[PDB]
Amino acid sequence: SGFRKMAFPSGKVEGCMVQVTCGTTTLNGLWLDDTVYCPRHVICTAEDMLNPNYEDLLIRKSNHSFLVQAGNVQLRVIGHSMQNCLLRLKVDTSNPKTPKYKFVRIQPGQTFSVLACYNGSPSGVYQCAMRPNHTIKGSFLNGSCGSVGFNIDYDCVSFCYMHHMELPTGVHAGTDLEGKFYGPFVDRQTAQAAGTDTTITLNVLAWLYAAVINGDRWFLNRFTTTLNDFNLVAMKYNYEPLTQDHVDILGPLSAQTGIAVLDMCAALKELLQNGMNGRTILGSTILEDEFTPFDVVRQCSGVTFQ
Amino acid sequence: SGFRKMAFPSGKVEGCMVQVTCGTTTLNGLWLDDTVYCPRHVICTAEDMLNPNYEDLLIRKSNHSFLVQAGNVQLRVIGHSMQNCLLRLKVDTSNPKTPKYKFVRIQPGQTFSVLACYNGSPSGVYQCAMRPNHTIKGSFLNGSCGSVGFNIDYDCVSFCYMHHMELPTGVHAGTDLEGKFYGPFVDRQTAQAAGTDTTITLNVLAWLYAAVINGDRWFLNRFTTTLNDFNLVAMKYNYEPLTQDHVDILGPLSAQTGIAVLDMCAALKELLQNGMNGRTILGSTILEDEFTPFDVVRQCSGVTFQ
Ligand SMILES: *[C@@H](CC(=O)C1CC1)[C@H](C[C@@H]1CCNC1=O)NC(=O)[C@H](CC(C)C)NC(=O)[C@@H](NC(=O)OCc1ccccc1)[C@@H](C)OC(C)(C)C
Ligand SMILES: *[C@@H](CC(=O)C1CC1)[C@H](C[C@@H]1CCNC1=O)NC(=O)[C@H](CC(C)C)NC(=O)[C@@H](NC(=O)OCc1ccccc1)[C@@H](C)OC(C)(C)C
Repeated sequence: SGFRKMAFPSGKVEGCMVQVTCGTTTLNGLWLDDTVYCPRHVICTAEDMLNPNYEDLLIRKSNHSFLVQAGNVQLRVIGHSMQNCLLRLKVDTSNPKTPKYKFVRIQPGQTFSVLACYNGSPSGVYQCAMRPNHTIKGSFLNGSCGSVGFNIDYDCVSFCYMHHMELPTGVHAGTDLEGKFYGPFVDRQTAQAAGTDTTITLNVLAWLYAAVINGDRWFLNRFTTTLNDFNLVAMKYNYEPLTQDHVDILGPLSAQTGIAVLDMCAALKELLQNGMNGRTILGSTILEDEFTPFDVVRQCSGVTFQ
Repeated sequence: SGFRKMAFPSGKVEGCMVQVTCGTTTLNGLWLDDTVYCPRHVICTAEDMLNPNYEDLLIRKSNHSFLVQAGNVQLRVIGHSMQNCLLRLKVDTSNPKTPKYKFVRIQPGQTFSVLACYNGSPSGVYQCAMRPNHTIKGSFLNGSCGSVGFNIDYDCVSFCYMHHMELPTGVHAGTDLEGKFYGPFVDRQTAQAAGTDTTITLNVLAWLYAAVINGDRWFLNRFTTTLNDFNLVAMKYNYEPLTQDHVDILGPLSAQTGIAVLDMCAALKELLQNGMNGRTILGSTILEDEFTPFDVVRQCSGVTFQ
């Protein structure tokens, strides 16, 4: 049946994207009810980006220093304030397309869909995992700030990321919708680097369960392992240590496939030690770590192909 | 800056998805203006699926044999007809969310976004390439028929695929929006198999150009090749032969990077013969073939990182 990195349908979010301009700096904003949220660096000219004092830069602006465009319609700002690294612009019109929503701060290892936008116009959508080192491997160019990440449950959009910057290694950093950065990053152009990353063990196990649900068992073996012995191997291959909470989370997948978690761990230990021997799992020649246990349950059949 | 398999924002398509029921069989349909399009097998009970005579099955139905639901609203069908493998149901209401659109028959090697749907409700979106053997590697479960594939240009949606079936290897087959299948497949449950597939050479070259635009040149070499000598290597590695039309298509990417197409082919020949030596290109340990030259231009910067 297939397994793909699948994003949530983006319609409910497309109707919330607008363009925000301050002076000659322009980026995207998120319009919910009567507020527009956007990265605070929209108040910077290129020369202010190295060491901006945002409090000092913002006090010098008025409501009319901001131009907000929703399609071809201008939205008048009637208030503004700074919340951590975002600006909250109160506008005169409430967005009629506002979906049911909430703001959530996602945890490392969790995934979400990103709606890449430029000039307030959505251009593409893809799924990202929040890496253990708090960056995402996205695809963003100049003008993409203010693009958001989100998950959808029933018809409720949980926004969890707003885009602010790229680091030297080509990876990306940003904030939750309260303006607090994920990671130790700051919205300034002083030198910064992503810390060392690690493979998301829980997700790799979830994806091996997805491969068994879809009919493949070639990588299993007759062995088992203790949590500790598995972690000695994880440390060597730069995998996050497995915890009892992770074993408990994998309970439903384990039940649907009849494979004990520690037995699946013994399969993973053997794949780490011996390689894949030129074989593939769910079409991949490497161990995938950007699918959570929830992503597997969302996408795979609830009936294993025995 | 990143490179991801990026789908088009799905909002314009979500507003067109509805549910279609005939008897106890239910699948998704596409509602544009006053017509609903859906796979014709919606008229089959499970026992009719092995060898249905659709003309005979359909003449036995009336307009009220069909129940069409758009959200919580029932749409009355006032006409119906069969067009190849689809049914066209005329309904009493014109879809107010109909986007500007056209129907296109995509060619092998080209890509599109799929909006997976169940019970008329969109559940996920991802990018697919039409394989040389006319199948796609999607992710579809029971109830997903009628889901569509599309590309968006400006604000025009070009629909190009409607989903009908899965083959033994886990891959998928369907039709264009005139109901004609891509490939030699038929919408019946008699044994069928996907023919042998091939790697899409043009796309692999495009993706190597994307890697150079994004700043990486490790895989280049000082050699060149003729089209013929390259094709002798392509035949051995089950790659499609490169043609002069393919070289011409790669002209803009070649100009943006200053790398002649046949010199990039010489780089590809060396990667095929020697492997990647434990290295990655755009994060991948294998040669990716699901990005077209158009997909690279759409997503990468128009300025190479020299
Ligand atoms: C969004 C901004 C906008 O859309 C409009 C201007 C307001 C972008 C997104 C980047 C662009 C390329 N890909 C992206 O994701 N934001 C920014 O330009 C950032 C602005 C700050 C004011 C927050 N800057 C970067 O993303 C910047 N990063 C950076 O300076 O990091 C710290 C640092 C590391 C090493 C050496 C010096 C500083 C990027 C542009 O610069 C490179 C050189 C690191 C890629
Ligand atoms: C959509 C149908 C609907 O959503 C509602 C019922 C009307 C599905 C989608 C499949 C389900 C699993 N993944 C998918 O993409 N369509 C169908 O069920 C197909 C119906 C025909 C009437 C067109 N059947 C298949 O997709 C069927 N394929 C098939 O029979 O192929 C030919 C064949 C090959 C080998 C041996 C015998 C026949 C699938 C269900 O069967 C398996 C066994 C090949 C997966």
